[PDB]
Amino acid sequence: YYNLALMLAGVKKVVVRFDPQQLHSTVYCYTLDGRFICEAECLREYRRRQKQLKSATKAAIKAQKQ
Amino acid sequence: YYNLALMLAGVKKVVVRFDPQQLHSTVYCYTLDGRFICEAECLREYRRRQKQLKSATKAAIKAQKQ
DNA sequence: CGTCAACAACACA
DNA sequence: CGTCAACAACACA
Repeated sequence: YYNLALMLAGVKKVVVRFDPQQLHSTVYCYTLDGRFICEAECLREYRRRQKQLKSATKAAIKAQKQ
Repeated sequence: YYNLALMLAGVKKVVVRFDPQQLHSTVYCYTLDGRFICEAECLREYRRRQKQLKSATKAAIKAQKQ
């Protein structure tokens, strides 16, 4: 996402407010302290790790139990 | 442990009967089917693995939960 | 390359 | 080599 007000004033981090249905178009940026800045226009993954971690747990746990 | 009767007849595997207090001296060998053969004279470890396995479980589990 | 033996996991009681 | 920043774990509510 992008806007001119983001480069034109003081900001490093920003909180993004959105509607899941509208993520493809318009979001609204807020400062870390809650002040509205402007809106910005738009110009299984980690579960594999979770599962692999689960197996590497269970096998090691049974092996430690015996 | 050792005995002459062990090399002098048919055996591959043997069940050892013992008294924890007498392990340093005399044990009694039995066949896999329970027949007494003779006695034999005597001529933290895995917990480190268990603990390491425990840590590698817990860290991965919290990481999968978040 | 083929077969066998053991270890590990899953299912069952 | 020194300092800083972030991530992860443990303890607390």
